Amino acid sequence: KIRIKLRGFDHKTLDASAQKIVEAARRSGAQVSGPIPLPTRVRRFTVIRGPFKHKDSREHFELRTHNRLVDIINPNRKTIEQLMTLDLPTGVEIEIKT
Amino acid sequence: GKGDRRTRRGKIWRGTYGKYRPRK
Amino acid sequence: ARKALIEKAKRTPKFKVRAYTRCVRCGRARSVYRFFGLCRICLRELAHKGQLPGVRKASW
Amino acid sequence: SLKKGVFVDDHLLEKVLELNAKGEKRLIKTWSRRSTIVPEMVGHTIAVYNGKQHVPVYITENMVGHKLGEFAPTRTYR
Amino acid sequence: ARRRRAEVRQLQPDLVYGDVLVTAFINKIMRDGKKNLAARIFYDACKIIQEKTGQEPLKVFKQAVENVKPRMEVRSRRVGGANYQVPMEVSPRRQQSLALRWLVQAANQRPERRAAVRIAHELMDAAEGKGGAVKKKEDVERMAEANRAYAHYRW
Amino acid sequence: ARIAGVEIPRNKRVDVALTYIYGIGKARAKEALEKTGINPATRVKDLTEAEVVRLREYVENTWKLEGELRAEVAANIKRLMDIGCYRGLRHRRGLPVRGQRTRTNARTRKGPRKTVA
Amino acid sequence: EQYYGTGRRKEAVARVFLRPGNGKVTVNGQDFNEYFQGLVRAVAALEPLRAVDALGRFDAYITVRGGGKSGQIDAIKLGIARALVQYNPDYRAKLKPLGFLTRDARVVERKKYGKHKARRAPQYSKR
RNA sequence: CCGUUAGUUGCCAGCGGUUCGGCCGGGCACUCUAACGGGACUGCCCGCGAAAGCGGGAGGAAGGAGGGGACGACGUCUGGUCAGCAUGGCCCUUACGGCCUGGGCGACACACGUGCUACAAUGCCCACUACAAAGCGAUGCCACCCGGCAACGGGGAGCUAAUCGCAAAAAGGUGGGCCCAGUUCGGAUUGGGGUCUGCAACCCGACCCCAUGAAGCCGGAAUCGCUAGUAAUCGCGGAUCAGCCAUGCCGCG
Ligand SMILES: [Mg+2]
Ligand SMILES: [Mg+2]
Ligand SMILES: [Mg+2]
Ligand SMILES: [Mg+2]
Repeated sequence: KIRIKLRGFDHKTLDASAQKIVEAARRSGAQVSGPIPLPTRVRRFTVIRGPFKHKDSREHFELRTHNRLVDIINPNRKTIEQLMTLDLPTGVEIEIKT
Repeated sequence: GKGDRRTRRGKIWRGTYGKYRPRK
Repeated sequence: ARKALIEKAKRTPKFKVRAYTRCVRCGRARSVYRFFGLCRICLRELAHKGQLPGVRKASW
Repeated sequence: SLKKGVFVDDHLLEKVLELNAKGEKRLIKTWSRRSTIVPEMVGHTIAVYNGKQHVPVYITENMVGHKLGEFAPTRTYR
Repeated sequence: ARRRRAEVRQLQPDLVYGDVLVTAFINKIMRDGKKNLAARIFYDACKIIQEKTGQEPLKVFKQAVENVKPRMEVRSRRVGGANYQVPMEVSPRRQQSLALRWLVQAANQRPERRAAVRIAHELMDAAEGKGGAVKKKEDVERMAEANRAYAHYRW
Repeated sequence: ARIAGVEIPRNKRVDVALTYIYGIGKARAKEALEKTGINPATRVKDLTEAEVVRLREYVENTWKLEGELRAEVAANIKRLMDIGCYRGLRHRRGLPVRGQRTRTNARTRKGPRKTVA
Repeated sequence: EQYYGTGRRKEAVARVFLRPGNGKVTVNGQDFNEYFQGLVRAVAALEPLRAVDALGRFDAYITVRGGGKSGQIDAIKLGIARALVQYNPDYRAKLKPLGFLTRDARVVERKKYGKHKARRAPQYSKR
């Protein structure tokens, strides 16, 4: 039941993690509807290349934020053990909501 | 001076956020 | 006024009246972002470097 | 636009209200401007800076909502 | 615009009538990126000659068209060490495109308060040979065939 | 007929012929034909010849207009000249009053360019 | 009991749903006859019928989603043909050669730095 | 363009309650979303030039680079930047260092650069009636209720965010007016009157009201960008921030 999203600026670190979470329950308890890809959120920053007069010639950067979601349909008292056990993830943050 | 200090003219040059705009 | 102005941007003296920004490494006045605390310069010379997580170079 | 509430600088009342315990004199040398022309003070002369000097003026009934900083011109061209 | 001779765009024909020629004109009156606001003028004008007479607004359209398409015309071209002008015939496609832009620009000149009025008139007045779009047409030929003597370039 | 006593803008639409009076424009026409219940969608070339005067003593009483207006206009200024305030100087010196830029523009307080070169 | 069509042009979305009816063609409710009251391309949205001599035949539920108005129409001029072919597939050689079964994608150009409307560079002053 | 994966946006496309709203039960094709992938290579055929290549054509979504981004070699301009920063050398060190109040870069007989509204019937107002793409926000975004003839004020729903909101999009469609006028075209200037953020709004803020309503009738010599969803036109966001230079810039339709 309990709710978690997955937020990472890189899908590779996020999808894998999203694929990683599924292991700690879908192969520990009942089936889980796979990850739910939210529309990716961006933080679109374009900056003038030059340090002085050349106002044009700018260059663009993005701090993309890839959001994905996973919902378990039967919170199993043993699978949740397998969750916190996975203390080897990556540089990605996640939250748990009820 | 469109959008500055002490007139009344026009604000398509000064903006409005934080200016006098609703916050909380 | 290099090492003389950033120090002012700390004590917070007069009312919400002189509350401005200041880049960290570059210490530059304007063109500073509230997200990175970096001038448009003191951001690139770390962005292209890589010390800016998720800050790739855009393309679209 | 002076909304619900008008104003005038602090030490001004220090420098202008003591001028009335006996309805006192006129001479003054201060440093404020953005203040509001005080309807309760149309009977003195006020030292108002411009950039290099204080240039005053005798205050007159009609002067109310305007500011003390207008009687002291700054950009010497006119 | 030097090497390969480009590609002529091919246009979307009309819906009402069955001819590209119709659309070829409505897009021409179109201004400011306002498309439907133009077909009114045209088709409001169409729905006048239907009431004016037993003349179909299309089966007549083309006649003033062939009364606005000229034959031979001039072209400015530099030779020797100064500037003169050279005549020639007229490209048929250009002959068509030259006609339309001739036609529309005749609208706003006509003294007519509304809209389609400015359209049908220069069309109709050129259906027999007494229209502005005819004057500016022949004038070129008047400025052209008067230069028959330039028989060496010509090509 | 003899409408606005002072000026007369006959043979036009009322509400709008109103606008062409030193002090009338649009909403002035609203409350008028909404306080004196007279319908605005009319001409003057053919109306009830009594609806000519009912707008007078209404329009021509409470507030001020026409020659009875530029006084206040002329009022709130001569003082400002004789008051020595910087704003008063603006009107005089061919300059603007809502402080604009004079490195360019401000023709509306001037009128001509003068070049000089 | 029906056939579905997709139609996307100019980033517009207009779900197309053909059924074998008689004469009901509306859009999200409203009424295609009068949703689009006052148009010109309006007839052009239903073309793959009179070109197949079959307008007085089938029926169509319509859902649009956002997108540009002409892009909402020009996309409908697809999902019609972008349907039917499922169980009505012989509807091809009198369409593709004539030239309908195509998206005609013409997506906008993005604005770019150092310019204005994506391609109009500012005024140029050698002086 | 399509396939799969996955369903808190979407869906009566099939059904069951509906205050007839996607509100619900319910479901994942469709909408949409974001990860990996197939696909377009002159592949095939009818011809042409030996050759690369060309007119094609079929199939295919697209065919010959499908259309945009970012990527910018050796090198000149002894180019620009000691004022983003570091730094040689000369100098300043009872000040060429530092703090505050005020004033100034907005000053104006002028002229140029880049833009903004126009100088109007494909036109301009008023009322009614739909469609976005992207972007942003908890000590913030503001629905909504009332008050306000209006910018806005008090109360406060939801939202740390595909949910809540900014947010109403304009051109569009219908209907009435205005029937060519210096105009119900344009808003500069200016008088008076307001709310709206912050120690504080004269030079040096908006928005709104009563107006005041200037030149402007298409612009000389010249000259500018633009080869396709481009040009023009119409509108929507972001970025620095106590307020503050944001009609400029960068994005979206
Ligand atoms: Mg396609
Ligand atoms: Mg150099
Ligand atoms: Mg305007
Ligand atoms: Mg209003």
